[PDB]
Amino acid sequence: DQFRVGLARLARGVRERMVMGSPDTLTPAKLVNSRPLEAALREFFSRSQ
Amino acid sequence: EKARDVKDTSLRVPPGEGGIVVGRLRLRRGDPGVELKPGVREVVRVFVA
Amino acid sequence: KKEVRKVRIALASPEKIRSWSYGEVEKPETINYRTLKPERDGLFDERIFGPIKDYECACGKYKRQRFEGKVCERCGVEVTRSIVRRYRMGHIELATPAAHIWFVKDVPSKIGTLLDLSATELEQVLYFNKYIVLDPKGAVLDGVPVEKRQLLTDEEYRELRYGKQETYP
Amino acid sequence: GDPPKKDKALAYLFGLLADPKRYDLGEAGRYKAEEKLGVGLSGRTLVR
Amino acid sequence: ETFPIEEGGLVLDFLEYRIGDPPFSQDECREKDLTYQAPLYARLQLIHKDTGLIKEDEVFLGHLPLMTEDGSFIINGADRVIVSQIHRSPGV
Amino acid sequence: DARMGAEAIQELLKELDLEKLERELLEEMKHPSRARRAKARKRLEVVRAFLDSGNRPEWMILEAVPVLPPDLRPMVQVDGGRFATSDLNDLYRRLINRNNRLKKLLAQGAPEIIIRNEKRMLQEAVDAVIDNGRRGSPVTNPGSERPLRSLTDILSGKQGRFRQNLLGK
Amino acid sequence: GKAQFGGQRFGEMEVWALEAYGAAHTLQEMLTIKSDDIEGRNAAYQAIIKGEDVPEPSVPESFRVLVKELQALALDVQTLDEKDNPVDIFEGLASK
Amino acid sequence: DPVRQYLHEIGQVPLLTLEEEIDLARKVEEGMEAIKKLSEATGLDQELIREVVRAKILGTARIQKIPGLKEKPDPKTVEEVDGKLKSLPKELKRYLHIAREGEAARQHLIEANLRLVVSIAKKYTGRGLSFLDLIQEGNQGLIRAVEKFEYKRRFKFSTYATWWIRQAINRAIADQARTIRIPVHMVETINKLSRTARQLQQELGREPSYEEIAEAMGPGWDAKRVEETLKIAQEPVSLETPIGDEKDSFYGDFIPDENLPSPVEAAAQSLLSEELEKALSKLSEREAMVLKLRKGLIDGREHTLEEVGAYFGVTRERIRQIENKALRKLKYHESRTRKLRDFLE
DNA sequence: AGCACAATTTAACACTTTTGTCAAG
DNA sequence: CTTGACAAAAGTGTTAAATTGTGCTATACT
Ligand SMILES: [Zn+2]
Repeated sequence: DQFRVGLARLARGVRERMVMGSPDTLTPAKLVNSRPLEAALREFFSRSQ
Repeated sequence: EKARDVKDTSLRVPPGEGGIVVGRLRLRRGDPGVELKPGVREVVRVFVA
Repeated sequence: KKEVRKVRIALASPEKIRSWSYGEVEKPETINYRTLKPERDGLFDERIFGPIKDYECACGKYKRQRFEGKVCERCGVEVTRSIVRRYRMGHIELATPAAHIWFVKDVPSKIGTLLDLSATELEQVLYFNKYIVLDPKGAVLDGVPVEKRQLLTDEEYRELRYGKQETYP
Repeated sequence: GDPPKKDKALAYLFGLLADPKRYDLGEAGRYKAEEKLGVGLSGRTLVR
Repeated sequence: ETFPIEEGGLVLDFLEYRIGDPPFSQDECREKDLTYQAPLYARLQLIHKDTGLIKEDEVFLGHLPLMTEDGSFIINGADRVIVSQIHRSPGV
Repeated sequence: DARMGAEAIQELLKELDLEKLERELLEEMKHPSRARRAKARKRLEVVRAFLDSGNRPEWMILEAVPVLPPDLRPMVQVDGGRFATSDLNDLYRRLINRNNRLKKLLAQGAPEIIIRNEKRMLQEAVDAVIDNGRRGSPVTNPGSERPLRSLTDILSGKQGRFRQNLLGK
Repeated sequence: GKAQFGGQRFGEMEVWALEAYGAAHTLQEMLTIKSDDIEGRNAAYQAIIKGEDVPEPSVPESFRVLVKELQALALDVQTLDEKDNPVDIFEGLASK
Repeated sequence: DPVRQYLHEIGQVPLLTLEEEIDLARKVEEGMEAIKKLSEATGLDQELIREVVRAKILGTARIQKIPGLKEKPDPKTVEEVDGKLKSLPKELKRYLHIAREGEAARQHLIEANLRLVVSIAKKYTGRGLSFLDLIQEGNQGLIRAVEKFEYKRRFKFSTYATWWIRQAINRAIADQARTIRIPVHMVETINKLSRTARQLQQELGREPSYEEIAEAMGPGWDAKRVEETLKIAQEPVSLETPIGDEKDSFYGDFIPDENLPSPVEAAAQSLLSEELEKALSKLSEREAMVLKLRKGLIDGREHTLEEVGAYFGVTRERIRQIENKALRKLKYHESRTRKLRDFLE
């Protein structure tokens, strides 16, 4: 449940890092992010009920 | 006795937990497989049984 | 010096509040990222809110009880105990005059029944979503001349002050 | 808030119902509710 | 569910996710004040709706905590537990 | 004169005649209908409160900002190397930020639109530093969760200073 | 808690319990000397260490906080004395 | 509602196409040059009469009445400038209207591009500003890009504005977000470093190390320079942050008060202040009253040997030996009474 | 997100003064 | 209780190195 929402939170961060920079060929490596997902999971794995 | 630069800091033992030392665990900044807080030096977690 | 048997509470005025303050804190900088000392205008400022160290002023031009109460002329810090930092207040000179939400959203709605208005309508006003009338100056409105203690809208106000006009592309 | 555009209600409201990715009606919900009311709902959606 | 991530546009899709190998055993974590977590790699492909650029690359997600044998996890050296949540089943 | 927001309210609240309204309401009290009569009662209660306390209602619209002393909500470091700050601090911060930027826009000659935008953000920030969340969704620490505890938020509640500290400690 | 090394709570129920019996000074110490009051708690240790009786408190210091706290809302905190007259809550402090 | 507010306020006024746009910019520049033209009329600075236009334009009494307790008041430093150029022939009095209409047109074009500025700040969220803030400062960036724009260059103002909006926003970031003031360049380098880290994390399939992350940063980048400033970067911590898992505990309530000396210290200190007074009386009327002046016991400020010797009439040498002997002479009384032998910390 | 540059602050450093001290008076 | 002599600690001043605060960037982009 937290993997999905915490992934979507990165889905938007993906769609945003697209509309700019160098649209020609950007490896998905520069497109994807870590923190928006990672911290989102750790959130549930620590501060949840 | 002069007032020396450095003053005592060192961590004593709680009022009511009298134990015996068992685990001697030291973690120095600059050792393999240990990443400490950003700008902190060696730590220690001692066990008292 | 006198037995305290009584304590009142009442409203305060901009003047009285100006008096309570020792200066106007401006800059958002709480404290420096380096010296961690009260900034020039910092919220935690030691210049007008009194010393963090008893009798020791900021720079240290006066470091002891010897010179008591004498205002520092260099760094601008009155020599005294660090206790004053827990009492001596401060203030902020608000650019445009602003109200207090309490009297507004309160159950009896102080300002509202005061001036004889309603929570909703007065709300639109105070929060700058809706104009209100003060001395209409003979201004007509839809056959009924607008009068004081009345409410207007973004359009009509212009249509009165700047006049009405239509556009035809 | 947003203007009553004819394309905004084509996207939003859609995303709230026929969209299995924004509406996950649990396999149970798509299952349990399926056998009471007498119907065949396919996806985890509401509409199609 | 969260894929493909779309936007002349971008069709970035999902392919796989590499199951990480625990960096530090459940012991090391308990004595390092570290969470028992493993890097979860992810493999995907970035394509364009026009350019037809099929450019593929294995990216990376983060570190996912792992469960012990008994059913409790390790969080910053302190082992924690994930209990169960109750509510009326979805439906009508 | 359509003036909107706190400014206008300040002017009209200033113009008020306590006495005249008093007599008017007194006569309004003799109205046979329970409506006008009740209204006159419940309204005049306020005016009366002002007439007696001798406090002027315009004070409700405040130009200054009574800023609590620094040491009453400090920022102090603890063991481990990181600092710690009160909620009211960041609140006061947002307050002065909007307050200053507003001035920046004023002398600048900026158009009416931007003016109303910031001039209103002033009322919302200021009132947020007094009671945070009694009007509109409360403001929380940037990007996280817990709503900043304002002045009125420290007083009320079961943990209010009147209880957790002064009626028991 | 025993962690931070501190005393128990005297919260309102306890206060009332004291008011019941009628122990005044016992309640005083609670609200001031034995708890918070600045010069009071010190004058206590002073007295007891010197083998005498502790003076009666004045400023609870929590209340002193409340004063300026209210003042932040533009609430004039007017403290009167025995007949409708000024009183300086904060000793010689904010007197400007 | 403040959110919908601005959106519905700007959505009231339309945009501007090439026609209106080019025209407006031309109007503004014409008003500007008109001011420079009238700047030689009475000899008034181009900026002076410029703001003097504001007096009757974007407010009558509200522009100069309260920029603090003091500014340029309507009757004094304004009125003599309003009714000064007020008597000049046609060839002058016309530039007045040129400046009026130019000045208005400025604000106009701004309002026109506002529907852009807001749509700009949309990407820059998460900076510790929920929309409206970001938008405000962006509006300032617009005001800048406005007076600096040049229509003559045949460039769409939407291009020139954006580069300035992004500026006034990315600037407002460092001057707002972190509770502790963090200078611009600091944050700049922060974002640089964090970018490199958040980048090579996926590259190496794990987190970096202060040595390898600073490696790709440049020269002089060791484990220290990154880990050091890393501390600075970290913002303070809300005292309302709940401790433990139960709904009671507060963060702030968990902090001690060492600011004021504890009662035990009140008596500990007041004890020494006395015990040193009684063990002092065994000194000669000179070597005692002098033994206080060197410790800052007398006037609270310390009195150097040079001055003490001037106070007793003796020499910078005599007082020196006086202190020595007087002191150890007390050391005998201490080592024989054990009254003060504590306080050794 | 990144940059050149002016504005101050801080740091390095050159050298005078003060204060503390040694030996003899 | 004291004199001349003199190391170390302390002081007054200039300059170098470092830190900090501002202004701009123009395809167009609402
Ligand atoms: Zn000073």
